[PDB]
Amino acid sequence: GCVLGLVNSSLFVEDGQSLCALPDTPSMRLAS
Amino acid sequence: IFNLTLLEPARSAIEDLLFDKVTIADPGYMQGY
Repeated sequence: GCVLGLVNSSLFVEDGQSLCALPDTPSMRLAS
Repeated sequence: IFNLTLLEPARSAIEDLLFDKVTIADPGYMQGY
């Protein structure tokens, strides 16, 4: 993670719950 | 895709005007700390 700050997940871009902002984070598996 | 100040010559050109004029310091994110 570094989109807002290091996040303890293990998936970069997989193209919402708004974990940071646009990141959808559908499940882990964040930044969509 | 007359005078178009609103149209971008990042973001709208007018948006940048207004955001700059008013005092900011609001976005302390990622490197803000």
